[PDB]
Amino acid sequence: DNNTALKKAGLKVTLPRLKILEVLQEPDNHHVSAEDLYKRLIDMGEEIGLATVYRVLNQFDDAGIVTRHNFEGGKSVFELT
Amino acid sequence: DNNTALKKAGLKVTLPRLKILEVLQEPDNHHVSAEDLYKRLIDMGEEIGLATVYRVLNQFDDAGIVTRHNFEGGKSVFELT
Ligand SMILES: [Cl-]
Ligand SMILES: [Cl-]
Ligand SMILES: [Cl-]
Ligand SMILES: [Cl-]
Ligand SMILES: [Cl-]
Ligand SMILES: [Cl-]
Ligand SMILES: [Cl-]
Ligand SMILES: [Cl-]
Ligand SMILES: [Cl-]
Ligand SMILES: [Cl-]
Ligand SMILES: [Cl-]
Ligand SMILES: [Cl-]
Repeated sequence: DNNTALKKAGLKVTLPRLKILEVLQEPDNHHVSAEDLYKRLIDMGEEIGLATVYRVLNQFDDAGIVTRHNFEGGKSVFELT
Repeated sequence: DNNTALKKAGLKVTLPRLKILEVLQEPDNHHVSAEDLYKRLIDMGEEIGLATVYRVLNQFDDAGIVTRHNFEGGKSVFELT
């Protein structure tokens, strides 16, 4: 229940937050960059922009919903905590 | 005093942390991306890697030392809070 997950993390339920959570819950996207998560959203037929993806992920990090990893070469990925 | 800011923020004082705070305090770098901050450090003769810059900035975000902004196109800029 991602509605409950968002409430439990102190965030208003919105479509981008729900759809971003959904992608993070796909096996192939267990770890995902903001750019790849955006591409998956495009593939799904969503119209959620890349800045929104970044904003949501960074809010999720603050809320303790996701973990950020920073790799060599400035490449970054997110996963659910 | 940058040492105090770091200590009160709960972070060990290290040379990269101090150098990163110093770039953020330069008028021209009031707002800067990790990449641009890294470029400036290179210009200063520093040997701080890009992944370290990202890691330090994200720690600074969590400590409430910097504010993060996400612009159109996925551009991710920092400034001191
Ligand atoms: Cl898999
Ligand atoms: Cl697959
Ligand atoms: Cl696989
Ligand atoms: Cl998973
Ligand atoms: Cl894992
Ligand atoms: Cl990391
Ligand atoms: Cl690197
Ligand atoms: Cl893990
Ligand atoms: Cl100048
Ligand atoms: Cl100038
Ligand atoms: Cl300034
Ligand atoms: Cl590095």
